[PDB]
Parts: sequence; structure tokens; C-alpha cells
Amino acid sequence: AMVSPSLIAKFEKTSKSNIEGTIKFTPANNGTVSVSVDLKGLPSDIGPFPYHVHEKPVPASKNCSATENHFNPYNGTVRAATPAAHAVGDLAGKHGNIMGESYKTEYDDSYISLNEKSRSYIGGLSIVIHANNGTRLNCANITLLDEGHGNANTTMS
Ligand SMILES: [Cu+]
Repeated sequence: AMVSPSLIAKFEKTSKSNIEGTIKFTPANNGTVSVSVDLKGLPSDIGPFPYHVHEKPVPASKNCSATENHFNPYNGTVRAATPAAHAVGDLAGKHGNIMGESYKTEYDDSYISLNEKSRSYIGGLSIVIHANNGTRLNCANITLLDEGHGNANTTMS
């Protein structure tokens, strides 16, 4: 039986933002994906910080505007009364905004997919972290977590 590969988004500190850390996505139990957030350097007083999967990659320029709109294949809404009514990539709307100067949390999401054949696939997309007023503060591409794959391989970074 096939299992889809884990993913990661690596945020780096630059003159544009002190936010740095990672969001890891790993297959979990009962058709869910475990999301592990580990971030520091957040500008707390302009949060709390929504964060979402966006539609386009972060380009080499690191312009978070270039990630364009939210990943929302099923046309969910920004506000809702049950998790499934939010966009697939609306992680903060379903699970909580990032908050504080540092934020470390783990949770399962039952909508994002690691499977490239799924309409809910998030590989190759991006994550944007926003100030509370919507300004995009930092962003990262969603890439493979492990260097080595296949049923005859090990991984050894
Ligand atoms: Cu966003």
C-alpha cells in the first residue's frame, strides 16, 4: 500500500522578517496529516497571525505577493461554523492563528493531502504568514522533507 511523502516549509530570517522555523507535514492516522509548527521571531503585537497555503510558489525574489491567492479548490469561506467549510489551505481558520513571539504546536488536518493525484494536494505550493491586518510577513515553499525515497532505499542526511 502506497503512502504519500512528507513535506516541509522552511521559513528564513531576512531584512524583511525575523520569522524563522518550519512547518512539517507528515502522514498520520485515519486519513489525516500531522502538522508540526515551530516558529520564532514573530512580531507579536501585529498578530495574531493567520497562515494559509497559497496557490503559487515563492519566487527567488522572496516576494510573498507572488504566491497569489489562497489554495481553495472547494471555494470555502473565510468565516465558517464547521471546519470543512473553510478552504483546504486555511490552516489558521481551522486550527488557530499563530500567536506570540514563538509558537510551537502539533495538530492533525483531515483536508490537506500529500497525494499528488488529489485535488487537495499541497505539494509544490507555498505557505504565507500574515499580520493581523493581512500584510504578508514571510512565506515559504512546501518541499519534500526527506532526501531519499523508494522501497529499496534509506535516507541519510
Ligand atoms: Cu495567506
